[PDB]
Amino acid sequence: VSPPPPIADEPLTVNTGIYLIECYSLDDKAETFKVNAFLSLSWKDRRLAFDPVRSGVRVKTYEPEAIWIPEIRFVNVENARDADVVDISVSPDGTVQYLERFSARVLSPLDFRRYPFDSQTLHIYLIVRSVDTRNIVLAVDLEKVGKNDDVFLTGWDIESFTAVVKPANFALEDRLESKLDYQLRISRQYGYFVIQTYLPCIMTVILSQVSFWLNRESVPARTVFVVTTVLTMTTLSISARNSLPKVAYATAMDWFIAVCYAFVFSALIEFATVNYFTKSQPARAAKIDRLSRIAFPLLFGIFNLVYWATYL
Amino acid sequence: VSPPPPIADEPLTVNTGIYLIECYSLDDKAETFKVNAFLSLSWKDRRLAFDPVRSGVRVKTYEPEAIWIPEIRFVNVENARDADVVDISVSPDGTVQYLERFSARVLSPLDFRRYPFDSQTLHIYLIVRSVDTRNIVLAVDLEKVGKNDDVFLTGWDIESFTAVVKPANFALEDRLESKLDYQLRISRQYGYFVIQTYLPCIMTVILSQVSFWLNRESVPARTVFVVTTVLTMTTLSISARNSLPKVAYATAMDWFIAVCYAFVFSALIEFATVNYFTKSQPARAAKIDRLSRIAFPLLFGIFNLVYWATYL
Amino acid sequence: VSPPPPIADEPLTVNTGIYLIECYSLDDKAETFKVNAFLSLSWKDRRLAFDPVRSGVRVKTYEPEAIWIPEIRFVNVENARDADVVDISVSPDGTVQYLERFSARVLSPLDFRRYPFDSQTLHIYLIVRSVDTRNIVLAVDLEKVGKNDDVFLTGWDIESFTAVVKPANFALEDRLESKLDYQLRISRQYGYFVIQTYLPCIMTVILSQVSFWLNRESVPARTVFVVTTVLTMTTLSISARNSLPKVAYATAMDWFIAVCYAFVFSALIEFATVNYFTKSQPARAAKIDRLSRIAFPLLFGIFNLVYWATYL
Amino acid sequence: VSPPPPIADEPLTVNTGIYLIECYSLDDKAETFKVNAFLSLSWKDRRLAFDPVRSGVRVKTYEPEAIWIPEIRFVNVENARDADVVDISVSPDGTVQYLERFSARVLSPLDFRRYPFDSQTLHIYLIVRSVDTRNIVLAVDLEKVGKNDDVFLTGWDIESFTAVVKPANFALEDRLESKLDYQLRISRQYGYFVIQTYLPCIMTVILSQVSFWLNRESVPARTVFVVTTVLTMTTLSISARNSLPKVAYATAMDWFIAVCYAFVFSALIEFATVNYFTKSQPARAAKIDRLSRIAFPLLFGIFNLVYWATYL
Amino acid sequence: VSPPPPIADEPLTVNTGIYLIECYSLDDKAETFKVNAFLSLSWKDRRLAFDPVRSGVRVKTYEPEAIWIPEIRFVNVENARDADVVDISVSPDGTVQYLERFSARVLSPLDFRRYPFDSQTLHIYLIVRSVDTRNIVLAVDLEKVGKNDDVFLTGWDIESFTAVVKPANFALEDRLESKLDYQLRISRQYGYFVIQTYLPCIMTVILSQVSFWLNRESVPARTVFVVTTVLTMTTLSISARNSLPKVAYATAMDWFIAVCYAFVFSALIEFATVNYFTKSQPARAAKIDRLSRIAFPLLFGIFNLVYWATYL
Ligand SMILES: CC(C)CCC[C@@H](C)[C@H]1CC[C@H]2[C@@H]3CC=C4C[C@@H](OC(=O)CCC(=O)O)CC[C@]4(C)[C@H]3CC[C@]12C
Ligand SMILES: CC(C)CCC[C@@H](C)[C@H]1CC[C@H]2[C@@H]3CC=C4C[C@@H](OC(=O)CCC(=O)O)CC[C@]4(C)[C@H]3CC[C@]12C
Ligand SMILES: CC(C)CCC[C@@H](C)[C@H]1CC[C@H]2[C@@H]3CC=C4C[C@@H](OC(=O)CCC(=O)O)CC[C@]4(C)[C@H]3CC[C@]12C
Ligand SMILES: CC(C)CCC[C@@H](C)[C@H]1CC[C@H]2[C@@H]3CC=C4C[C@@H](OC(=O)CCC(=O)O)CC[C@]4(C)[C@H]3CC[C@]12C
Ligand SMILES: CC(C)CCC[C@@H](C)[C@H]1CC[C@H]2[C@@H]3CC=C4C[C@@H](OC(=O)CCC(=O)O)CC[C@]4(C)[C@H]3CC[C@]12C
Ligand SMILES: CC(=O)[C@H]1CC[C@H]2[C@@H]3CC=C4C[C@@H](OS(=O)(=O)O)CC[C@]4(C)[C@H]3CC[C@]12C
Ligand SMILES: CC(=O)[C@H]1CC[C@H]2[C@@H]3CC=C4C[C@@H](OS(=O)(=O)O)CC[C@]4(C)[C@H]3CC[C@]12C
Ligand SMILES: CC(=O)[C@H]1CC[C@H]2[C@@H]3CC=C4C[C@@H](OS(=O)(=O)O)CC[C@]4(C)[C@H]3CC[C@]12C
Ligand SMILES: CC(=O)[C@H]1CC[C@H]2[C@@H]3CC=C4C[C@@H](OS(=O)(=O)O)CC[C@]4(C)[C@H]3CC[C@]12C
Ligand SMILES: CC(=O)[C@H]1CC[C@H]2[C@@H]3CC=C4C[C@@H](OS(=O)(=O)O)CC[C@]4(C)[C@H]3CC[C@]12C
Ligand SMILES: [Cl-]
Ligand SMILES: [Cl-]
Ligand SMILES: [Cl-]
Ligand SMILES: [Cl-]
Ligand SMILES: [Cl-]
Repeated sequence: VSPPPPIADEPLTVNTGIYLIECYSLDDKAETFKVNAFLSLSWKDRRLAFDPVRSGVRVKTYEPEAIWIPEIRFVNVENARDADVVDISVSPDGTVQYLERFSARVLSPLDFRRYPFDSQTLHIYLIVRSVDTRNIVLAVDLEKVGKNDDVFLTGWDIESFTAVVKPANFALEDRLESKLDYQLRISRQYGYFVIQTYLPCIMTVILSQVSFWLNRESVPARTVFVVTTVLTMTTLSISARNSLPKVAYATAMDWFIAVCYAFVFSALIEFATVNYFTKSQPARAAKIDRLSRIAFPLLFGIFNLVYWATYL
Repeated sequence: VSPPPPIADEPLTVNTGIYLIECYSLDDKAETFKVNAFLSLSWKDRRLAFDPVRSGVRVKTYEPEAIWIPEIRFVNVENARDADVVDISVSPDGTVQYLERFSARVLSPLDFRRYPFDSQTLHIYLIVRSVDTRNIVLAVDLEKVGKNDDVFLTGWDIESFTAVVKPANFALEDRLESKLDYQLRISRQYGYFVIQTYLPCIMTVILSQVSFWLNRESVPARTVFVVTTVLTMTTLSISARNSLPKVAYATAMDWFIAVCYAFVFSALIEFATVNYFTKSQPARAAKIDRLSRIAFPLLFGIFNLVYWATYL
Repeated sequence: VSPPPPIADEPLTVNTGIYLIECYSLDDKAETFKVNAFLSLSWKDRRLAFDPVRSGVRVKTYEPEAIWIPEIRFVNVENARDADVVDISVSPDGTVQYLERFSARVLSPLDFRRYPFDSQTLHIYLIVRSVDTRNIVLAVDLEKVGKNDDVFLTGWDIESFTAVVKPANFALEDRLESKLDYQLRISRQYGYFVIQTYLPCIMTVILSQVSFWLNRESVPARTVFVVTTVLTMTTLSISARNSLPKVAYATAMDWFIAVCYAFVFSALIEFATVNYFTKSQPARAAKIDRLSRIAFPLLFGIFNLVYWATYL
Repeated sequence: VSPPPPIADEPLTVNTGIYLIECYSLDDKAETFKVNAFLSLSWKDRRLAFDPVRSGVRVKTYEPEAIWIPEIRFVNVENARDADVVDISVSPDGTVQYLERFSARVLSPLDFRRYPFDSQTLHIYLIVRSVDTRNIVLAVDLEKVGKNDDVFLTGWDIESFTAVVKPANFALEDRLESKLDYQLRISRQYGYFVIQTYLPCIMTVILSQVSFWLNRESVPARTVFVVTTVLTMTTLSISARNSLPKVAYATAMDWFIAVCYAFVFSALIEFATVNYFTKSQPARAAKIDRLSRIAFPLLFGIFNLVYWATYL
Repeated sequence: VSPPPPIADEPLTVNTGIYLIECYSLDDKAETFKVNAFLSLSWKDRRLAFDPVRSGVRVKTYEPEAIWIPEIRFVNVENARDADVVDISVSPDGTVQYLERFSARVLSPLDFRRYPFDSQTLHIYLIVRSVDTRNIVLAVDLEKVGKNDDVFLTGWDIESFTAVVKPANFALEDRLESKLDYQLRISRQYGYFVIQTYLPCIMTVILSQVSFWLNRESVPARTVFVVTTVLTMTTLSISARNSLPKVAYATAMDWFIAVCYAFVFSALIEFATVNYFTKSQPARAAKIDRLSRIAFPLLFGIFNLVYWATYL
């Protein structure tokens, strides 16, 4: 079969709508998420029109093989979606209403700069390619767009699911392409990380500062403190970066871990300095420890104040 | 083909039933589990009635392609289930009895607040969408609901598998939808975790208390004890939280590990205090150790008493 | 097509047989294994009989779509098997011999109580559901049961592949079901674990005992020994249990690791005691070390004797 | 159907083109990447010519099963691509223009010698096998080659996507084969590794040098420093090499880690030497530390200068 | 359709040949590898002969459904291969030449005794089952066997790809089976492991020997050295064995790691002995250190000489 003829020289618009049923498997490392939703299309094929009075039927349903149906494709997807046609109902005037349920693995990049205080805008791009008989354009039926109430992305807050009404039509390989942009905005729930990374870092800084209260003569103890806290800092750094894709930039968590490492390494340099001035000039070492015991936790407290105040 | 005509203006009810055959792959992190069971439907299509005398057959079986069959779908599923039709038998009055065997990956959220002493209610949602010719409603055939005796969840105890008789009918994209809620209740077997996390934590607290009995002059020894116990606590915490999804709340295990970390870090602060009072005021330090050796294991024992008494 | 008519009122028996061709991917954690074997069925459909003299052919082969074939299904399998029909040959009397080659992921629970000295009985459950025209029963053709010589389960010794002749017939959803039990018995090869887990534990106990021979005055050294051996014990314990499913009970390896941890922690308590009696009553501490140096390795040797003697 | 007849004795050329739509899952360890793009073919089958006036259509489109289509296969692919035919348009002269959208897992080796400062040229090899009736040759339609602007490799910069016009024709199993070479050039974004590995190594070298400023009499402290830095170096080496395939050569990161290990182990040998000359010849040890404190960081700075200057 | 009739009473031989196109994903742990190659068959079905003069065609091509084709199966494969028929050309005398392109996951056991200096012989087993009308036997057409030059196993050197000409015929379930053995011999590239495991082990032995040059009075330092090197050895052992399947035997790497562990633990026993003889009989301890400093690195050098000389 072939596309319906134009009543003049006008483009055929397909009213689209997506209703999210299930939303799962948001992969930060793969920058993909799995979706299972309704796809609804609606166009006008006057060849299928009929008299509502002579025909005692009010709708009349067809099978996908019976009538022409537009080839609608997703762009930012890994494999072609798995779709099951739910219903096809033509109107007495020829208005075809098509409804399927599909599942797909969507590939949408994420911006981890404000991670884990980041919000994302996942994109689902519909697209249709014009035929030689007629140009096809996509539209948005807001009545057919939405998401179920029990849709959940564990670890995220789902903000909204909308669509950009004005489609992007463009030339591609000598044919017209019409693209729609469905947008799922979310905001990450950072609490999980506060006890996953932020607490080990803060407690490691505190543990490193405890060394300033040990006697300056007991070198091995303070050495254990400093060294173990520095290595612990490095381990937390790598471990934390192992959850993200190979992004080139640095996240907010990256900055917090970096400042913590600065404090711990500062405690190391301090321990080395004091140990260097212990035999000769014991007054200097005593002053260094005495001042550090007040400055370190103070600067650290101010830092946490500015940080959590900023990212919350 | 199209749905059977209403004998007046009455909804077509489809009597459903699920019989769990196999139950496996309950993923705590993905909050999904794989199910393999029987799906049984039963309705009345008077068009299929027949004379039991003229027709020498008492039942008569059809092929799925021959007669109208309702489109029954699962909601909380990742992909459309894989089903093999087992049998289709019509009654002389037109009562179609349909039986298939399906396997599906069900997506059901979990509540880890009482983890690992938690009980869960896995949900399997049936749903059918009404056609324009007639509304379809779902029902539950208690005779067709159940589960095999050899159904096992390697880490769980299976409590029961029932279904909510009253379906949830609602409007979706201008059509009526009927949803049924099958519930599989389970309770986790916590023993695995007692030796996976709880024992390492308790033994780390005890090991941390062993430092109080070492001579106050041998500083490096007590330093090794305290530091290693604190780092061990941090590692056990992270490792333990790595088994769950990025939930925002805290589990019971989270509380136990948190209190253990409180005891260990308290032992650290104690070591720092005593080391600070060792040269000047040795009597004070001696009092500190003497009291700690009795308070720490006592408060810890009381805590374990309240905790294990509460969560069991 | 429909099932062959009963020559009176007798059940139709299908002679079954499985020939293991390939056996791989035995997953201890998933309690599943992958199989690839021959499935052979044989029944009597007198409608297919023919004259061996008038018909110059001795066998005559059909296509699956041509004749009725019983719907045979596996029970303890995750998805429907992937089968390729190999041959279908009818006899002059109507004896259909059907042969396919299938691969399936079988789900069979394991008993890790004697792990890693455990033996298992993997189960493959065949089943057939009776039709309304005739009851179908399963049988076992010992001539068609077996396994290839080059079948290997890396890390296991394959003992036998047999079948329980008497099938389990029972009522299910108002129809008769016939179940057969094929059993693949295997015994694990424990050597891999002796150098994977048992050696690290034994060597850790020895290393812990080495501290008793260090001078009682060098406290930090003995502290390092004891602490590192205890942490090593915990790490080996958790690491070892990470290979099994979340079973509630304890394995033999669990017992060995537990006794090792008891010896190491006992060495810790000993170090604390001696360090506590070093200044006052040095004779007591000296006696403690002197006795431990002989008692610890002796009790440990006896333990290994009873253990390896028992589980070997 | 069979290939179109040659208008004389000429090979049939198929004008090919790939338009990258999606590019993802570039696996360094598997040396594979997943691609999703348009494949466009174009040939001349005069048997399909038609009158544009008698036939009221100006192009008129067919189904894949209707007309002869050349068997085009990818070479460096793991499984046969999953393709959905988008359009087939014939011209009045018989010019078939074919368009599909495919996804495939391409297998292209990588050169990690300059890793992570490496650039790669991923290859996609098309091929067609000539039939006995006519030889088939592949060509490149530059109008049909390109890639979408929103194509992204989460860890790479995409340089260009071109194709080698002149195909490689050769004999294979007594038939002619024509191969085309599409090339996607990329350059890795190394920043991720600077904070993933390079910083831990640099900070570990610095931390190892901090030991030279500790008193020569406090042996245990310097021991802790040296040992922990050496073990940290080894762990970072192994961990770093765990990201690449089992390549036989050494990467640039391998060289950086190797020099760092040389500096750290050199600090170990230095500590051993000084500790050996501390009691006898204290002036010598003092000279050793005094010189090392200036030589080590200087040679390290020069090394970093030459290295980062070279690889950037 | 049915097999071609025998011109007398002779077996039908099918000339087979495999041409490796792609070879990848050699999994040492799973003992499987993925292959993608050409499969070429050639037999004689006299029913298809034709006159080359009356028929104006020189070859004439058929569809798989048109003519009888032998059921060729792989044995040591996990799932049935995915094959796409490339060409079918019959000769005027009836010689059918069949060509497909397949991909399959081959399962072949490996011998890790000489690992990582091991060479393997991967097996691909063809097999055909004789029908009741005629016995079928497999043969090898050397013209159709080979492999592309750009075939690579990222961690191996590919030696050759040949086939055993004489097939293995045997009885199976009352029918004749013919099996062919294609052999791909390879030799592992061990360099990756020299810097992955061998270097950490050697440097850890050296690090353990460094303790002999430290003063006998600084007990804690030597304790740190010995303990850390022993634990490092154990970790390298387990980590190394984690790359192989649960084999019961020991590899060459296993032996090297074992000897290294013997040297390190010997250094531990030495430190304990000297520490035991430090106060009383200091001359004995001094002699122990003096001799060890020369014997240990010498015995280690001799060992490395014999080892690397043997396995290379
Ligand atoms: C106190 C006065 C007398 C001298 C202080 C000099 C230091 C403050 C300088 C010398 C080395 C510098 C460090 C060089 C490297 C790093 C590593 C970097 O840490 C990380 O690895 C980040 C990890 C991550 O982001 O996940 C943070 C900055 C820091 C500590 C620098 C902070 C500033 C340091 C410690
Ligand atoms: C009032 C001045 C003079 C003394 C202040 C001392 C405090 C800074 C110390 C005493 C008790 C310590 C607390 C003891 C226990 C913990 C629980 C710990 O929580 C966890 O580790 C959670 C782990 C998990 O969630 O798995 C966070 C640090 C904290 C609050 C410690 C932070 C440091 C505290 C508050
Ligand atoms: C305090 C003095 C006066 C008497 C000595 C008492 C000790 C012999 C007790 C105190 C704590 C007890 C320990 C408490 C808990 C356990 C854990 C238990 O299980 C495990 O270690 C886990 C092993 C596994 O499951 O794989 C082994 C015995 C052990 C170490 C106990 C051994 C006996 C211990 C050391
Ligand atoms: C300077 C003179 C007076 C005494 C030299 C004694 C040591 C400093 C020498 C003896 C053995 C040498 C080692 C022999 C082999 C190597 C392996 C080499 O390989 C790597 O670390 C590669 C790391 C990677 O591939 O990622 C690093 C240098 C090192 C340790 C050498 C460093 C210098 C060592 C320790
Ligand atoms: C002479 C007696 C009175 C006191 C000293 C005895 C030790 C020197 C003996 C007792 C146990 C023996 C150990 C038994 C087993 C092994 C394991 C072996 O290495 C391994 O098996 C590690 C596993 C691997 O290589 O994969 C190295 C020698 C060693 C430590 C032996 C070294 C010699 C040991 C320590
Ligand atoms: C995190 C930082 O970067 C700060 C926070 C507190 C600061 C320290 C406070 C007190 C002193 C004592 C002084 O000794 S003196 O008698 O020679 O003047 C030398 C400088 C020193 C060690 C400061 C160095 C910088 C800090 C570590
Ligand atoms: C989990 C907790 O937080 C508890 C567990 C055990 C408790 C300690 C038991 C004994 C003492 C000695 C007493 O005397 S003093 O001369 O140091 O002031 C001061 C209080 C102090 C340090 C308790 C503080 C609170 C704990 C750390
Ligand atoms: C695994 C075990 O449970 C055994 C292994 C070795 C045993 C110890 C050997 C030596 C002594 C010294 C003796 O000292 S006394 O003068 O106070 O009586 C008290 C008893 C004590 C601590 C034994 C207790 C039990 C063991 C810890
Ligand atoms: C990267 C390297 O490998 C260099 C960097 C600094 C160098 C050291 C500087 C000073 C001295 C003191 C001298 O002692 S002496 O009084 O006997 O001459 C002996 C040589 C020694 C240990 C050098 C050895 C080589 C280095 C470790
Ligand atoms: C790898 C090994 O196992 C060997 C390699 C070198 C050997 C050592 C060489 C020298 C001596 C001195 C001698 O002292 S004595 O005055 O009592 O005789 C006692 C024995 C002792 C410690 C040897 C023990 C065994 C070794 C550690
Ligand atoms: Cl799609
Ligand atoms: Cl479904
Ligand atoms: Cl099955
Ligand atoms: Cl392909
Ligand atoms: Cl196959």
